[PDB]
Formats: sequence, C-alpha cells, structure tokens
Amino acid sequence: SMQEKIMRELHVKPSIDPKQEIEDRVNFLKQYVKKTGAKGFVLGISGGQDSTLAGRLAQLAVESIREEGGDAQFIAVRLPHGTQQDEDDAQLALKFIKPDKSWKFDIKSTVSAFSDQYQQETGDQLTDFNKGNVKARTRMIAQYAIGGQEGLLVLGTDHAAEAVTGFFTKYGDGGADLLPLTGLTKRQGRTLLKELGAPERLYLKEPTADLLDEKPQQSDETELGISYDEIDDYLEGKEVSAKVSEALEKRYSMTEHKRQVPASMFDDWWK
Amino acid sequence: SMQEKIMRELHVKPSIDPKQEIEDRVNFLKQYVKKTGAKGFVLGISGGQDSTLAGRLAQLAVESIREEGGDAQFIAVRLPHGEDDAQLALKFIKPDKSWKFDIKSTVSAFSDQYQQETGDQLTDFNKGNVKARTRMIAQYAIGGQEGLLVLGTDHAAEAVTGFFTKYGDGGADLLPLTGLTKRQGRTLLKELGAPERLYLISYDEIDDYLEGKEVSAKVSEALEKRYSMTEHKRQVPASMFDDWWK
Ligand SMILES: Nc1ncnc2c1ncn2[C@@H]1O[C@H](COP(=O)(O)O)[C@@H](O)[C@H]1O
Ligand SMILES: [Mg+2]
Repeated sequence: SMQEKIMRELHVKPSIDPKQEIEDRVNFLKQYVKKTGAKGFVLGISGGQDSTLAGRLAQLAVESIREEGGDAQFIAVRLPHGTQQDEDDAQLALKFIKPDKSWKFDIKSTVSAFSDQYQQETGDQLTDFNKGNVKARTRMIAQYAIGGQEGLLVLGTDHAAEAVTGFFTKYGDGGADLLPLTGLTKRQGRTLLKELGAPERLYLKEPTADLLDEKPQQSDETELGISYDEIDDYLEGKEVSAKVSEALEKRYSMTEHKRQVPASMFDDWWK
Repeated sequence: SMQEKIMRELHVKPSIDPKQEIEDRVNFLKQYVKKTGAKGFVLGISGGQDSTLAGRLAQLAVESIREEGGDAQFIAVRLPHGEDDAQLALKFIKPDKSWKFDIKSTVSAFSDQYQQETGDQLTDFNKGNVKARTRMIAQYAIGGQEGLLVLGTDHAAEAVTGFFTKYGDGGADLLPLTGLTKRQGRTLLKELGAPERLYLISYDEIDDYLEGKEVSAKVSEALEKRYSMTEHKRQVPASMFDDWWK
C-alpha cells in the first residue's frame, strides 16, 4: 500500500510519547555534535511553529552538553526581508527559546542586488515566485556563512507534514546539515511544543512560508489544497477519504527529486 | 576492501568505452528531461574540463531530442565575479543560448551586510563559499524562469574527496558525469574532439585508486579518511534515523 509505504519512508510513528520524543531528539543533536567536533548550532527563527520547536530543542541540547562539561553554543538568527509583518511572533519565540545568542541578518539588500542584476543581464524581471525562492536560498547562505565563521552546524526544520508534499525550497530551507524534526507530523509537533510549555500563539497561528511580496503571509493550506489535519490523518495511518489519498500520493510522487540527492543514471527512483 | 566498496558506491568502472559512454550519458539526459517534462538545461560554464564535457553532452542531448521531433533548449551561462578558456569552450560546445550573470554585486552586498550585522569581515574561505552558493542561486533562477534543469559536473574524482561546496556547485538537479574519473573524462573529451587546451595527492593517483589499481597505503589511507569525512556531502541532511554519520 502507498499510505503504509510513505509512512515507512518518512519515518512516521502513528503514536508517540512526547516526553520520550523530546528525549530522543535532543540526544540526537548531542550525539551528532560530539561525533563531528562542531561547536554548536545556528537556526533562522521566523516566529512559526517549526523553528520554535527546533530552536528550543537545540538550546536544550547545548545546555545539556555544557552540563556535562562540554563546550557548545546556539546562535538563533532573525532573517527578515526588510520588515517582517509577524515580527512580534518572532520575538515571542526568541523569548521562549532563550537562545545563547540572538543575531539578525536582513536579507533584503542581497536579494535586491541579485534581482537588479538579473534584470540587467536578461532583460526580464523575476516573477514573484522566483524571487521568493531567491529569498529562501539567500537565507540558506546567511546561515551557512555564520556556521562557517563560528564553526557551527546548520539545523533544518524539515518534518513529515512537509516532506510528503515536498513543500519546501530545494537548497533554500531544504538545505541544512541535520534535521531534528524528521518524521513528526504537524499535530505531533504542536504536542511537543505543549510539553515544552510553548506559548499558544506560536502553534495556533497559520503556517506560512511568507516568500511573496505580492501576497505575504499566504498560508500553506492556501497553496497546497489540503489542510494539515488531513495530511496528518494520512501520515498517522488513519483511514481518510479517497480524495485526500489520491491528492497526497500524486504530490508526493512528483516531489521525489526534493527528497533525493541529485539524479544520476544509476538511480532508479526517477525511472 | 574499502577500495572496492568505494568504487562500487561511486559507480566507477575499471575500463570504459568512450563512445558508448557518450551515448549512454546523452540518452540519460534525454530520458530524464522527457520524464520530468522540463524544457531543457542550464549549466554554468567555467572553461574548466568538467563543465566543458557536461556542456557538450547537454548540447548533444538537446539536439537529439529536437531531431526526434520534440522541444528542448540548452543555456550555457558564464558566471564571473566582476575568460579566454570559457570562450574557447563556448566555441567547442556551441550552445543554443550563451548567457552571463556577473555575481559580484550580490556577493558584495551580502559581505557588507554581514560585516554590518556581525561586526566581522568574512574570511577568504567563507567568502569563497558565498560565491559558490550565489552561482547556485543564479543557475536555479534561470532554470526556474525558463523551466530548465540544472546540470552539475560532479564526477567520481571530485566525490571521493568531497572537494566541492555543499549547495554551491554541488547543488544541481542531475549529474551526467557520475562514475567517471578525471582521466576517463579526458578520454571522452578527446573522443568528442575537444581542443587539447581544455582537457590539458596526484590527480592521476586518485584515478588509480578509483579504477582499482594497486596503490600505496599512503594514498589509500588519505583518500579513505577524506571520503568518510565528506559523507555528509553525498547524503541528504541527517536525522536520527540515519547511521552513515555514526
Ligand atoms: N523570516 C524568517 N526569519 C528567520 N528565519 C526564517 C524566516 N523565514 C524562514 N526562515 C527559516 O526557514 C524555515 C521555514 O519556515 P517555514 O517556511 O514556515 O517552514 C524556518 O523554520 C526558518 O528556519
Ligand atoms: Mg512559516
């Protein structure tokens, strides 16, 4: 079956123990660091549910390493494109995470430099969707530049509820070193935030990528055509309406190149 | 044997048929674009050997598809930062379209903002990586605007060492040179009739290891170390459900 198969591949647990999941995830971040010899982590904090959970997990890990006589730090970075409409959720989040360091890097001038040149080199202006993708990738560079100057690993916020729909930018938010949220559905993540004592505004707000100037704060559910509950029921093995299955299974097949390394002639996955 | 395992994983053959290799690799390219429904390819051209080989292969795949009655195009892009060999290679490849996107001002803007936000100047190594990652963005911006796939030049000799920037030049959609050693790439270039100037530890030493030739333990130990250290570059981001990083 396709439902059962996507669950295996995305590493989804139909039932989880929040306390235990948190345990395993922080422990993973710890083991990863110790094996590599890195000095810590860096993550762009947007004020959305995903980076809030992932940031708090990195902070708890870093604190645990030091408690053990270890050396490690966490830099949380606000990556606004000028003024962020939901800037206040970003601050309410910094306040819950309590990162070792809070930096800021405005990506606007880099994105402008790029589009000006684009129009100068080609004669055509970048569509809003393409500039949106230039924004996510610029955030990736910002993150990798810091990690590269300070010796830290870049954290990814990828999880199952977006892994299934391939709802991320290849080499933008999809590019990172390690992923502490892998295999968690959207309703399960909220449940870890609840355990962690997160402020409700942070998990009650609508998920959005906010990469468009033409239509900012546009929710994911507007883009996708399904709601996260339907996606979650499916990831969790619940029997769902044929209309949800057909839909998810097609979007999942057409986004496999985002969950794989560059395609070679020796790879079957694409054949 | 780590040598055999590495060879298996990097898909290297001890001996190749340059003519059959060209056909299989072009066929790979045609078939891939037909499966995805994309309109063609986009490759940043550097004058270097690897982008020259991949470019000619891209051009040949595009023409073949057009001869079968379909539609495809190849955009070769030079990406300077603010060229005689890039131009010589452009005459050998003969792409449909030759573009150019100077990365200088984007890299500069990022640099000044960085210094401005952090108080630090980006060191040489880190700024070189910003240049590789910015080239990636330019190629995907063109491909996304034109509905074209980004070709990468990663080959076996570049993969054992992990000598490339993760998401920089490593960021591509497909890789036509996979499994080829540097000297095998050279053979292909001569076969295609490329000018000597383009395909002309020890790089020939890395090839011996990859093609299964008896090498010294010195070369052997260095490479196997390098390879296990660069695994993160040939893998999708890590999670607790993976173990290659352990
Ligand atoms: N405005 C932003 N400021 C800081 N980080 C961000 C911002 N927008 C996107 N990111 C990063 O990209 C990820 C994607 O968020 P989302 O697109 O809502 O999944 C976040 O979890 C952040 O790590
Ligand atoms: Mg968001």
